[PDB]
Amino acid sequence: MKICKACSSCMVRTYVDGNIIFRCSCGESVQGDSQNLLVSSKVYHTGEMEDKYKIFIKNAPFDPTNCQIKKDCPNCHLDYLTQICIGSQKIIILVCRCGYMSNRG
Amino acid sequence: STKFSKLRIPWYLIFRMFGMTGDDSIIEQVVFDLESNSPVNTFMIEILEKSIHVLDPIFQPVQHEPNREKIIQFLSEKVSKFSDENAVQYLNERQLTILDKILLPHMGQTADTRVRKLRFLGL
Amino acid sequence: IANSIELITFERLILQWHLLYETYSSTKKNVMYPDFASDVEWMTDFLENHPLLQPPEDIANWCIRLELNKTTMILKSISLESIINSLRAKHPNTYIMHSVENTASGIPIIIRIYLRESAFRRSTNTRMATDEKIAVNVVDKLLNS
Amino acid sequence: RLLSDPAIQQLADVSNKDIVRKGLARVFINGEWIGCCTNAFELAQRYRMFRREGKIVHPHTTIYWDSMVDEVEFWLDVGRLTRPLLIVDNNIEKYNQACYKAAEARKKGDKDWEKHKIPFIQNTRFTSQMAKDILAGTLTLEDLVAQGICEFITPEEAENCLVAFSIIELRKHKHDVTRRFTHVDVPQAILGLAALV
Amino acid sequence: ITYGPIETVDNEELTEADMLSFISAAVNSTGLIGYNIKSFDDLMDNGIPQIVKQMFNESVQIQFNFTDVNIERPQHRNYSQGNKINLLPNKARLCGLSYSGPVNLAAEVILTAHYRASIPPFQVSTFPIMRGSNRCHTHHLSKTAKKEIGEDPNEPGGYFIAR
Amino acid sequence: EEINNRLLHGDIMPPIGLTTHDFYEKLQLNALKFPDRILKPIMNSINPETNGLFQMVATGAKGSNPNMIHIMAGIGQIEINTQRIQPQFSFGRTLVYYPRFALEAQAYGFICNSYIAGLTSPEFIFGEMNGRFDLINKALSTSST
Ligand SMILES: [Zn+2]
Ligand SMILES: [Zn+2]
Repeated sequence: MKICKACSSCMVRTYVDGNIIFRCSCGESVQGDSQNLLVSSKVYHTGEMEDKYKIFIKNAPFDPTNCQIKKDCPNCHLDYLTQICIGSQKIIILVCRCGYMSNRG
Repeated sequence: STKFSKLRIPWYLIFRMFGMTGDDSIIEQVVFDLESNSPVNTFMIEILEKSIHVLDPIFQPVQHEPNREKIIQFLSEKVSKFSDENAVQYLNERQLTILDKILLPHMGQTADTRVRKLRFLGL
Repeated sequence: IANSIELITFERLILQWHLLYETYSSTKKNVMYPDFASDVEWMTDFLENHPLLQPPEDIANWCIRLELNKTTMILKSISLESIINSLRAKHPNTYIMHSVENTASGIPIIIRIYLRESAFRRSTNTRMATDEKIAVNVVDKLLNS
Repeated sequence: RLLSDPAIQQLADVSNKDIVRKGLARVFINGEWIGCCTNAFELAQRYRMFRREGKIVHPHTTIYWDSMVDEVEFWLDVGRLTRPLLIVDNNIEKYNQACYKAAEARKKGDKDWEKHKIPFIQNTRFTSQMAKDILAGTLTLEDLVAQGICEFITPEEAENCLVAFSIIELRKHKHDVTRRFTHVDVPQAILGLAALV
Repeated sequence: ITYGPIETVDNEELTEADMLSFISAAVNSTGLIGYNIKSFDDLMDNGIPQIVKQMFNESVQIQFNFTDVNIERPQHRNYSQGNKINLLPNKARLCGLSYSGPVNLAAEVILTAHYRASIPPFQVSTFPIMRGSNRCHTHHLSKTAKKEIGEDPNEPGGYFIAR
Repeated sequence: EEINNRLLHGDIMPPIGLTTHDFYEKLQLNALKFPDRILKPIMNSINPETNGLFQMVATGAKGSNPNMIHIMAGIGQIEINTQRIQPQFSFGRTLVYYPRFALEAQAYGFICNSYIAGLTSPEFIFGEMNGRFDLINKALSTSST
């Protein structure tokens, strides 16, 4: 997201003469640094995003409708731990109100 | 609504009309954060770029116009199918008021709430 | 026989692909994407290893960097040599480069494919089309090989 | 009431960056985004308690807390299907306190931690005397709702409810900390008059 | 409100037959048929003024506002040369007359002269009235009084009589 | 329960071309199928000579063996499109009566009761879903035909 200095508008990447030039509707063209060489990309092993369930896993201990398990909590020593089964991979994450998370959290 | 019916107005046009000036702030209204590097944020920013740069067959002349007044004029030309300085101001203010009335009426019915509406729209 | 006949497309033999918009010259150092800068090392090795295969003078300044999935290669019993040979045969306009085929854990296999102006001869092949759209089309063809 | 509430922060005060970073929770009433909150669950629970008291909040107002997204929604419009449900209370706070005390006892090495722990109990305030009063006409659903025995639930709020389909289930899991129920449902409630014929 | 400890609640001698009492109480409180009359009543009372208010309004200008609008009971007209009668639903069915009531409209009009009407309460027309609603005479009527009227006491109401 | 315990420890390794969830669902569906031995008790409680229902079923006049097993000895797993009850109620929930990500079979349409024994509320609800599906499919097929 290159932002024109004169106006806070997006610049198109011209891709001219091997150097990236950021053109704007008002002109004000800007040269492109080597950090801007990447045209596009795609990573096939997307799986399930962490932000996909970040908030849900954060709130899981306080949600009444979530499944519980009788395993003890290593941190706060509570008999019950909330169990969350997420993803087509069926990842099982054990969480607690104190903050403990079995998924390396 | 009866007015603006069957008109596929680009979103950033709507944002610019109600007061938004910079594209950075317009994208912020949708992503809530430009500094964050979460993959969701990057993918959303890419989609929003693609939507900004694409040219709508209608509203193309107005697309890049920096003046919101001119944007309100273009919209008024489209809807109308159904002193000049005071005339431009009068017509633009009236059209902006009617859009404020017909855009997210539950959010509010007065110009004071426009910014709030924008936020909601972005959400 | 069932394994042999089943279609295996290049798209499923990679983890990620990046369109870098870069040029490579055997004698002229060129700007490169930072996070992929280290790539240079293995590229040099390839140049040393294959005297016959050297960068042409027809490079179009567009680069496709591909990361291969070793697990899929082993499961499907596809060797890197076969992939390179098939890619070169199907696509003659592109210039192919690859890292060492050791497949040792911790050393991913990277393939750099540089477009040549042959792919861009008539950018307006049917109607005025930009270079980057042509590059995206070439990428799509490459993945479906 | 929500605007005056300290937890609710007006839209002008909050910033989109603050919402995204500080993990604030959006608050809606009838779909109108009124403000933000620091902890969605606490606000939802507090207003549910207020509804149970029946003074601050009318009993027929839907309070919904989404977990995938931190929004909290209050609904008071027409057309909301609603049904009474008996409330299930438990002693989870006492259970947690006893568990912490037992953990401390284990740390001390005294080995009586097993004695410190107490059984978990979940039940409903409905009793046979209440049933007799209902059949005698003394007690009505309004009286029950005025007390904490039962409350109205809508399809929106039903997403946050874990209901035992009968009192038999509640008794079966009476001492099961793994199956804390929020309500008890009389089975015949899942049928209409024509079906009940 | 503090509640008694849950450990002291004694309901172990509770059976599904006892739980049927809760269903009975719920049905009694809500009723078999409800909220149709309630929806109509909120319409009649607040919604009709609400909508008519929503419909406010060399160039002589005369807008139209409806600040005050009052509905009435059926008020059967031209009976024995009488404008007002306590129209009973049975009469509406037997005669076939619609069980509707007059609607009076009174308001003020804006006056603009760019280059206003005064209306006393008048009946533009009559509006259908649901049976069992507040406007209907059957409301607040005893079952014996329902029989005296002629309607079946067991009928729960909630249906219009028209055409 | 053994399959569920395997799931908690992550032992389930799906085969090629199947996700972990799909393999788990298939394993659960296979495990919950009734055996043929279910008919042993039924044939032990009825006298074929003087049983009207059995004589009607066996002679082909009316009914079928599954009908007898459902009336007596249990309905068993409910299947829609050769699939268990999908979580439509909410994310990870099938009905308001079960927790999110419930692991028991009963939460996904397994009926341990028979029609004579009596069905609980969730079991009745699942049966209702299945019957309405049969009716809707019949209507759609009639129209299309
Ligand atoms: Zn600019
Ligand atoms: Zn803990």
